Amino acid sequence: TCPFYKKIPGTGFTVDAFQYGVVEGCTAYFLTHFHSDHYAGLSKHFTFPVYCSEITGNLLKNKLHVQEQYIHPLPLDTECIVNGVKVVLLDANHCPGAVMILFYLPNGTVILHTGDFRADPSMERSLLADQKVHMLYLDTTYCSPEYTFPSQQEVIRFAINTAFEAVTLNPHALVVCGTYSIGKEKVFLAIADVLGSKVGMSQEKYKTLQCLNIPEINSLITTDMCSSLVHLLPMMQINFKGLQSHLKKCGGKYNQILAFRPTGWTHSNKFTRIADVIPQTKGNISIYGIPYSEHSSYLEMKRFVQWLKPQKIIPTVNVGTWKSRSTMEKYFREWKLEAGY
Ligand code: NI
Repeated sequence: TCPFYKKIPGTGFTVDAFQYGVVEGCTAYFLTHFHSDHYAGLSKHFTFPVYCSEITGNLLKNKLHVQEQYIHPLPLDTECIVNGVKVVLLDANHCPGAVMILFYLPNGTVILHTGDFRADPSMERSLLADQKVHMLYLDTTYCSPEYTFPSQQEVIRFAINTAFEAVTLNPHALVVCGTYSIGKEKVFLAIADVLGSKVGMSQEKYKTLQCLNIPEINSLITTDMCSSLVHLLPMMQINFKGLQSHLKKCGGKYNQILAFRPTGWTHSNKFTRIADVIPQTKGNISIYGIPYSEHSSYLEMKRFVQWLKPQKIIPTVNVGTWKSRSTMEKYFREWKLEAGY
């Protein structure tokens, strides 16, 4: 049964609620982004109206085969009317196609659902600036002060510099990047751009990237692995056994692998700076864990909320334990007392 924190009161709407069968009273189903924990349940047999971004709509049609007549894509930053309720989709700074959703209830209440997001000061100048928000449904993934990580830009600087140095020392090294979902495309695209290579990948993954409206993509990716020196593999194969095996398959073209695992947070963050990150090495294989996040750090989250000043916060992540819930509620109170709302 659908939990309360996926329901929008005073509407017929749910958010990211496709795994519960027919939700009683739901007249439209919103989907914030194409990640499996959120889309779980959608297929070609779905016959209710789904409302989402253009990019999420492309993925629904091509990857899950949802029928076109049930896909309702909306433009960003534009006031739209859905079943008699004004809504606006905003960029969530998460994966491609990811949105937050502003709902303007018929009684005057205004709700923001963040979906999954990485808060940024740029959001303080969207259509959020223009009215008060009463209730916030918040991505609380890293809602604890131990979660610090660098900017995306510092992480890509590290990755480009490391790859360029390694391949310039050894023109026979191959770079491998792990993936298991959309998101974090800048990692492998930035490395390929510095090396003057296209990214090589499976046909399934190529199909997925072709749905993303990324400019000049035919220029950056390919299914011809033999022509590429940056290869994308499943995240599960990013280990010494999986990489040894892949290196065999390249037929003696390469004699070394440098690999990247973009994680979110890992406790090496508490102590070590990005500049100081070192790989795990075995023989001619090195594996770098890099803290590339698509969710808010604790500080980014706190800045957003203290700027928005919502009357009520509803967490959407870490809600399954009493200790987690109590911890987040204590931070929300601190923030409110410090800022004065
Ligand atoms: Ni997500």
